Amino acid sequence: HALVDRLMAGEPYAVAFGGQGSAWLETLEELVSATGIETELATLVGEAELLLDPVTDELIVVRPIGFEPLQWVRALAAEDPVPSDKHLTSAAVSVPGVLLTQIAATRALARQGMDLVATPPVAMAGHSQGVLAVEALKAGGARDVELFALAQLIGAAGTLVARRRGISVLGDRPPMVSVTNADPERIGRLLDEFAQDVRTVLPPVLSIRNGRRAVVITGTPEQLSRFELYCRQISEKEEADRKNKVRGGDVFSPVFEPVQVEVGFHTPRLSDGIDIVAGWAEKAGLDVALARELADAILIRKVDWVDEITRVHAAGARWILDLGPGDILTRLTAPVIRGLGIGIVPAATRGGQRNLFTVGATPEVARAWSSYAPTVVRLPDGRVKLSTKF
Amino acid sequence: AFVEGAIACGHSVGEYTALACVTGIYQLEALLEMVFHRGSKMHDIVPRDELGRSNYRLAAIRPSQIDLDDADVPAFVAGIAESTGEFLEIVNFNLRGSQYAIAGTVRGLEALEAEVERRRELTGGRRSFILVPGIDVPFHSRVLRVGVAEFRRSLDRVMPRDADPDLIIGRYIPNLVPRLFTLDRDFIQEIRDLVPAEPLDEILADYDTWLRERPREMARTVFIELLAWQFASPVRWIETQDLLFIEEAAGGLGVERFVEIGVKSSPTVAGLATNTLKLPEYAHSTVEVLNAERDAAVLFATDTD
Amino acid sequence: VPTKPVIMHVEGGRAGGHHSWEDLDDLLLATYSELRSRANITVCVGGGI
Amino acid sequence: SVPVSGTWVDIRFTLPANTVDGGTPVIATEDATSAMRTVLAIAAGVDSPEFLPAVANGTATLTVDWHPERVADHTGVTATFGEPLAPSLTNVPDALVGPCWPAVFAAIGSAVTDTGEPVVEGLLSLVHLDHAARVVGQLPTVPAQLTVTATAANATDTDMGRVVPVSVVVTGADGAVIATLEERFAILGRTGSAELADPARAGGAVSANATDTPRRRRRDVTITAPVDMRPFAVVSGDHNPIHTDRAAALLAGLESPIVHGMWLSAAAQHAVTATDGQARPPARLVGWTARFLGMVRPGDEVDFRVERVGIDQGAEIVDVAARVGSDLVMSASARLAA
Repeated sequence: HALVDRLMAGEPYAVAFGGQGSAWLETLEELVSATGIETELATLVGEAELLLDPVTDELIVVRPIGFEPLQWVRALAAEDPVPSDKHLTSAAVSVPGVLLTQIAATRALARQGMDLVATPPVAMAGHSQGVLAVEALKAGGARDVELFALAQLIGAAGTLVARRRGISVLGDRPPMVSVTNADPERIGRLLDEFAQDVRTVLPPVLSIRNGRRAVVITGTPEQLSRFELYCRQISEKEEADRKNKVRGGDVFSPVFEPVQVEVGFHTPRLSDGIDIVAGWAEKAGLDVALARELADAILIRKVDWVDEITRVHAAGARWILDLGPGDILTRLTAPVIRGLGIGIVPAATRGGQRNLFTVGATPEVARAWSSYAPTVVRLPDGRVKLSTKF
Repeated sequence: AFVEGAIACGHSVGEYTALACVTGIYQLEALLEMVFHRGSKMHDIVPRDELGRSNYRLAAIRPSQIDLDDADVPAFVAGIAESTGEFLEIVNFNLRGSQYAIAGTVRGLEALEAEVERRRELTGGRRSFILVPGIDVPFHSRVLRVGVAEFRRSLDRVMPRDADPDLIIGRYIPNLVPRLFTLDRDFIQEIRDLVPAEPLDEILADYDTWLRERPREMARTVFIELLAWQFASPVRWIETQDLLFIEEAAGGLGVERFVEIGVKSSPTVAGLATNTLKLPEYAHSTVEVLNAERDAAVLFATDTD
Repeated sequence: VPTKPVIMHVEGGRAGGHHSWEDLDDLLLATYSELRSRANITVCVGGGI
Repeated sequence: SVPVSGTWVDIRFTLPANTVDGGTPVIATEDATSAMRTVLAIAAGVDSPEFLPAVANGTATLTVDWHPERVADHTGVTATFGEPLAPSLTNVPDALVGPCWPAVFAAIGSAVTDTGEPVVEGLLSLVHLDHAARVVGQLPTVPAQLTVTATAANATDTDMGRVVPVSVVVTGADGAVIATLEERFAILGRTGSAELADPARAGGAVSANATDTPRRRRRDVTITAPVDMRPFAVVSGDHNPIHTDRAAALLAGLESPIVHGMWLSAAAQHAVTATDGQARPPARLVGWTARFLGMVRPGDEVDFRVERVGIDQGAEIVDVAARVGSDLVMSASARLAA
């Protein structure tokens, strides 16, 4: 297994943790069916719900089914009917489901033979959801129960406060819309301009920043549709300005895509959820400080994926694992380390495991661009000339 | 099929029927008398030709693809008025996008159609200029400011003494000011500095003791003043439609049905309503627009499927 | 064509003669990674130099 | 002794000498009072000795704290509709029924017939028969402290069961009447020969000027009943064990628990007042009533088919009918605002 041969002999690798909207159930089912760690996951969930004994009523206000994930895994393995997509993508069952997926993936690869305490990763990349998971792996394998109960509180409080406000999905239109192919500073400018008029009541805000040409916007769904109409009008203005043979440099034409989350995150409008989590934490047996901190980090305080991964590259990891559900984090990190010469590797995937384990199947890292920077040569008559590949 | 506390709008000549019908502040005998006197008094305040002609026509102008808007049209009219040397005025703010009404003298009218037709052959065919059918008096302009005083005298003759202000407070939208009729110092000051109103200055002086003393009297005086001055003041019907269509949050009267009571051979106000709805400032507002003759079945709720 | 080397002349819109409307930085910001993903493409550039 | 939900219910049997040869055991009426008052506690509030609210000369009163965001997470549990619709912005009249449950259960706990009391013989045979709401134009939107007062009338026993009518009124802090609810309860077992009076149509808000305009369809909405009733139980307030517990459903003589009448009530109100953007005004209810007909097990696909009935000074009269397969489970009527 030449890849983990190099990594256990010691090469700088970072580990990244995935985000939200990723259909965690089928990849967790495949990972459990491949490894067989169901007993450890069962005792994990058992002592977690034992710790969550007093607040079962306030917890079950939100959840329609009740969050028994491992029997759902057994059902999907034995080809039984599965809970539906809405009841899976709601926050109170998603945000613990992805955490259980990531913890099971780490323990799965540790059983497979890559020990993170034997060889520490260089950098710790945490996306939107993965802040609690990267706290769980920054500490040892000994606070997983408290962080699992904490995330299971976080999801219920998020769905509750978002239904009390208007930041939940109404029909099919979701609370998050991803803007690609646009300048983020310009998007901030015309979000402020779209805020300044009277006829809107709640301004939609910019929350995250995936690449250098992609953000998402979190807010009320009809506000998002109105902002899309506004940007479409400006796009048609500049397109007519091109077609009538004026400047013709570029065209402001961003692309909007819906995000498959149920609930808007990372807005300041969820300011009551941190107090709800504090009250439920002091009613339960766990602490309040790290609870309130992680609630701030996942509900209100925004994230910046670009300078996160450049902090990773300044730490100097020449490889990057990700452990999150699916391959959304690979397909989101590829355009941002596109020109740096760092190789991504997926976990929790059969293709990721065969690329991570087979000697003849390792990913092909493209070349950096400082290599394409030109050079100087001296001809044998003493002249000094430039050498490029042309 | 007639709701009770619905508000009262209308065009500036059907405004009298908007007072009389849906509020009942007066009755139809005094309504028809007032209407015939204002027609016969409008007819004889312009020195015209003895063969019926005049030096005053108006025209529907269409700022479509010729790059005009709210910040550009009155400056455009003032600029062509200074270029021609004539009186050119806006009279009817009909539609936000593509329907304005310009009243003036005939020389300024041919200057208007000259500039409109040359910008038309610049930007593409639109038929952006249509002169008015038949009528020949510059309505709602500055040159009608003697008949307003004589009409004030006839209005004080016709309209009854005791007025109920709560029958129009929060229910009436005039046309010279597009805001709700409300007993406000800002409201009386706004009509006062929009048009000079010589019996209103005593109310502009003091109203706190006069709210204590003369509520019906003061509302009556500001009502007859604001009802007399719309004979010579232009309408603000675009801002009335915005005040009717912008919702309750982000303050403005948010309404649900917009039913206009006119015949089905020419539903003009319903056409303006549907055009303002399909204007791209808003495409999600569900404001059901009815004609009282096209949509009679769904108005009286006697339709099947 | 994998083995043979291919040469590009990305010409912008500020060139003389006939007048493309595209801009040079926009063109090769769209396509620079796809140019460097192959190993046999040499990329000369021109227009407004 | 049966563990119903956390707590125990004791039923005491007495055996006379009649039971030697084919005699049935007898259950004394005071033992059945004790058993039904402790299950009344399990339905409403913590313990049966003096935690349910006190009964006055005729009434039972409460003062509760009202918050508007509880209406939002009420609608988040109730309205689980399809794709194209959207919940309303104004509050629905089935949100005041939440904080007034201990008043109406305390009214049941002392309601009597003509010389006899239905607290005992039918609390496990209790069915919410029909519901009716009448709102005054006020409806709070600030966090406030309001009060409710419920009166239980003298119960009769008609040809389907013993009907206990109960009327509650809710008033704010300023003494202004907010709304008025009237609902009947069917004790299903024992009956008599008395005529069952029909309830008031559309909550009593028909202004006696109504014309039978022909029917026009408005909307057809399919809603599936949820699997477990504890979320709606904690949201609404009634912890009536017949909807959640298996042992209490078997003790009442049902195969499996039943969903809440107020659940499909609120589902019908949201199917009325939902929006889908096209050219119709929103719906704001004024008077409302709903008649329950059959039992609905959890996990049944209800469908509402809402139509137009009448007109009343610009406001229209609108009914719904809910079906599970090919029968009716409710029939409801409404007068919404103009």
